[PDB]
Amino acid sequence: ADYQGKNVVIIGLGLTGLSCVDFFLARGVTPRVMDTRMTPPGLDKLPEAVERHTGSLNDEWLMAADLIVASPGIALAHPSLSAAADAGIEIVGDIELFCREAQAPIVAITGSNGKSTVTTLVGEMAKAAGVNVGVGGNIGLPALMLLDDECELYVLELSSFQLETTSSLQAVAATILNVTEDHMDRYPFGLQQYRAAKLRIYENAKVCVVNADDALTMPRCVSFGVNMGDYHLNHETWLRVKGEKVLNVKEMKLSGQHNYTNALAALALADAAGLPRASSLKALTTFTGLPHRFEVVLEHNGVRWINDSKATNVGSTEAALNGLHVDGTLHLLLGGDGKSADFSPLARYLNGDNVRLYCFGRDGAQLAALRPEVAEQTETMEQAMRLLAPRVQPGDMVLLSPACASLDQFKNFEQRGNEFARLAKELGS
Ligand SMILES: CCCCCOc1ccc2cc(S(=O)(=O)N[C@H](CCC(=O)O)C(=O)O)ccc2c1
Repeated sequence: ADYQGKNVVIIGLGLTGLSCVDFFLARGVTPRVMDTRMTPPGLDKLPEAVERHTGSLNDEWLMAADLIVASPGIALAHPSLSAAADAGIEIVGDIELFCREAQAPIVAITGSNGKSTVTTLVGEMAKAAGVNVGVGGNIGLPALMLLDDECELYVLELSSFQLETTSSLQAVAATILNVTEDHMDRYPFGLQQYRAAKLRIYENAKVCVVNADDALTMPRCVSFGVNMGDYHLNHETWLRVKGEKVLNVKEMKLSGQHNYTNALAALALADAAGLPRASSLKALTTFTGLPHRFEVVLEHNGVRWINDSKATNVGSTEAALNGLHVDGTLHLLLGGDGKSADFSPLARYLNGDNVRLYCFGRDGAQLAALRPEVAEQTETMEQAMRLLAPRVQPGDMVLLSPACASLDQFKNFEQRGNEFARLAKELGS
């Protein structure tokens, strides 16, 4: 696309907003940026020649623009963006800009849970194939920063928000791993609207990879599943493709059924992208996992401290608990911005005499209510931890898998995960 002479407005700073700014400057276009936050991240890294309006949106800027580039963090339903859409002003995201430029095939991955793992695995599978691959998007580097014509493959994680402003994506392989309640604060029309956003990822996709165990992930598409699907499991556990064994999961550093289904999805995607299977399977044996994604940060004195800060929704926390083995007592930490999510689904995993809940952040109270007889409620996570540490016995597990966003008290789930690791080392000895 050609943006010359166009009046461009970017909504939202941070790394993404900056990646968008650099995108236009390099192309000889000076955009204006606005952020509803008084001091958005990156503000000081923004070139002085770039006009900025913070602390709110500027409708005079918005209605005068030829192109509005909206951060996934602002809803198209916002009246200001809504008025501009009515006026016929074109609105896009960074992912849209990226798609219009990319000169390599794109593997697009989305889903309520497992997208970063799968996106990282496909990245890993391309590296083992000797493919110059750009991995990023909703994780790692913002898509616009991955743009290089020497790049031979792009692997992008895409959120429902990003997909909402994208229309030019023609993925060589795309998937929705699953759809479970999340982001309801941004989807006033319920689960189906949320799903509708994710389904956009299949539009123009050369191959669609669906989850045979989750009907919501379906728009033929190649499928993956536990007991069924083109890519499925076999029980010792094996990853099978159309009846043929391809990998005994004991060769994987990752465990858990959902991580095995992740392996199948990554494989299905890698295959569709033409990546050599041998090297893709090798990558499945070398990947160790993502930080904050069910990460043991300390295992000392018979006690495991696991950092699953990346569990920012009920489905995710549920994955950590379903089948979880604990010798003694599970001290589970929940809390933050639950985003109006129904927490009930967790309750069935919260019975027995070996559970303790330590609920904090904005929705702490609501989280304690799952089983008030075994729950404590503090304001912060550090209080929750200094509260549980004394009660930790050999055989116990301290699990931070909050089922919520951390944006209410933290910059991001990584900050919350890192604070948990520091505290655990402190109290774990
Ligand atoms: C100009 C508008 C600026 C709005 C604030 O900036 C934002 C940019 C991107 C976001 C992504 C998302 S998000 O929803 O895609 N990611 C959060 C991560 C939670 C956590 O890390 O604990 C979530 O999944 O709940 C939420 C809010 C965002 C706000």
